[PDB]
Amino acid sequence: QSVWTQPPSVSAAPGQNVTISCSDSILRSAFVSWYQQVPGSAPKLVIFDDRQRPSGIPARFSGSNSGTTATLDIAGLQRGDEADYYCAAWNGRLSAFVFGSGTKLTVLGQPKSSPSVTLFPPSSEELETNKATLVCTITDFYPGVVTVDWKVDGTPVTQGMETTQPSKQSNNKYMASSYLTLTARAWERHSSYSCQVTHEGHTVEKSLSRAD
Amino acid sequence: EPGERGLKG
Amino acid sequence: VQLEESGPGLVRPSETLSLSCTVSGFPMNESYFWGWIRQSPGKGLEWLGSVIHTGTTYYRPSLESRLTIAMDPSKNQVSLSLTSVTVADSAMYYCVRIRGGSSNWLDPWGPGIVVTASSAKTTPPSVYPLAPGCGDTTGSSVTLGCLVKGYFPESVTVTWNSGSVHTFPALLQSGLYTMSSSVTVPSSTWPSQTVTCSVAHPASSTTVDKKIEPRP
Ligand SMILES: *[C@@H]1O[C@H](CO)[C@@H](O[C@@H]2O[C@H](CO)[C@@H](O)[C@H](O)[C@H]2NC(C)=O)[C@H](O)[C@H]1NC(C)=O
Repeated sequence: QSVWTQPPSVSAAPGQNVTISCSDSILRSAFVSWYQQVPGSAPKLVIFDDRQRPSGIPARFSGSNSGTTATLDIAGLQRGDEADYYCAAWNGRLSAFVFGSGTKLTVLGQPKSSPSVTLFPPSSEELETNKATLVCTITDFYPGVVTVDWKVDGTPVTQGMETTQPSKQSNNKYMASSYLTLTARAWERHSSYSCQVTHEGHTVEKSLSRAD
Repeated sequence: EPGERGLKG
Repeated sequence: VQLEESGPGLVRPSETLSLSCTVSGFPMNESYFWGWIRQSPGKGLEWLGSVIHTGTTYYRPSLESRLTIAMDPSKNQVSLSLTSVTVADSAMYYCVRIRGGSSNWLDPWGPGIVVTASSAKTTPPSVYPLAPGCGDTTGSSVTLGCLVKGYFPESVTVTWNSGSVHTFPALLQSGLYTMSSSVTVPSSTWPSQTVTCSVAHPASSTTVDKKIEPRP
C-alpha cells in the first residue's frame, strides 16, 4: 500500500501497556521503523530493524514484525510518551519508502469526553458571492482525535471538505471545525446536509434541511 | 546492501 | 550530527521550491543516504526521496518527474529542487540521514522548515455571520459564530462583544487562510441583545465588526 494502516487513536492511563499496529505479508519482507513526534518538534527514531532501540530509548519500548501486523509496544506508559507514532517500511512493490497513517497515543488525564457538534448553514452574505460554506464546530472531545465525514441528501461527499487539526481547550479537551464549500447553486439544489464526527468508534451526527 | 535501498535479503 | 534546513518560507505556485540542508559533525563520505520528508499541516509524513555519494537517487514515483535530490560532500550540503509547485506543496520539509539496504531508518532529523505555497499578496478576510438555522428554537443555550475566510498572511484576532468562546485554528484552503470562532450565550439574551464578533487582521490594517442577526 502507499500508506501503511495504523489506528488513528490509542489511549491508556499512566502505568498501563499499549500496542500500536502497522498493516499481504509485505511488511515481514522489510525492516519496520517507528518515529515519535510531539507538536513543534521533528520526528525522533524510537525503533529500527523491527525490534532494536537506538541510544536513550528505554527497554519498555519494543517492536515486533510478524507477517500481517508490525507492532510498537510500550509498557509502563508515561505522560511524556504522549505523541504521534508513525511506522515506516520499504514497499518493493511501489519501490518507495512508505510511512503509516500515524497513531495519536493519549496518556489519559481525564474521563473520555464525546464531542459536542454544531452545524451552521451558510450566511446570505456569502451566498451573494456564489459560494456556500457549511461550518461544523466540534468541541469538548478527549482524546483529541476525530474523523469527519459529510453527507448531502443521504450520499457521502467525496470533495470540497477540509477539517482543522485538533487544538487544546483550557479544560484540556480538544476543539476542531470542518468546512464544506459548495457553489450557491449546489446549496439551493440539495435538501439536507449532514456533518458526521467519529470519536473512539462512536459517531455524533448533526444535520439540517434548508426547507421546513 | 552498502548503497542500494530495498527489501530484506 | 546536526542537520539544518534553509530556504524561502513562501513559494509561488508554478515556480520551483529549492531547499538546502547543512550537515555538521559527520562526514557525507560514509555509507548513508541523505533525504527529504515533508508533512502537510495535521497530515502524515511523506518520503520525497534520498541520495548516496555514489550518485544513486530514489524518489516518490508520483513526484519523481518534478523532484531533484542532490548532495555535495565537500560543502557538507544536500539540496532539494521541486519544480511546478502547487498549493498542495505547503509543508514542513525535513532533512534526514538514512541507513540504507534493508534497514531504512531515519536518524537524525533536522528541526524542519515551514514552506507555504500561495500566490496571495496581503489580503484582508471576509467575515460571515454564523446564526443557527431552521432547527431547535427551544434550547436554553444558543451558539453563534464568525467564519473568517480568505486572508493572507496569518494571523487574525477574533474578539466577541469587545471581550464561552471557542477559537478554531486556521486552514490553508487553496492559497488563503480560513478560521472560525464561536460563542455560546444564554438563549434569553439573543437575539434580544446585540452579539458582535470583531476581527482584526494587522497585516492589512483591517478590523471587521459583524453583528449576528437571526434568520427569517
Ligand atoms: C505490562 O508489560 C510488562 C512488561 O512488558 C508485563 O510484565 C512482565 O510479565 C511477565 C509475565 O507476566 C513477567 O514474567 C515479566 O517478568 C514482567 N516484567 C516486568 C517488567 O514487570 C506486564 O505483565 C504487562 N501488563 C499486563 C496487563 O499484562
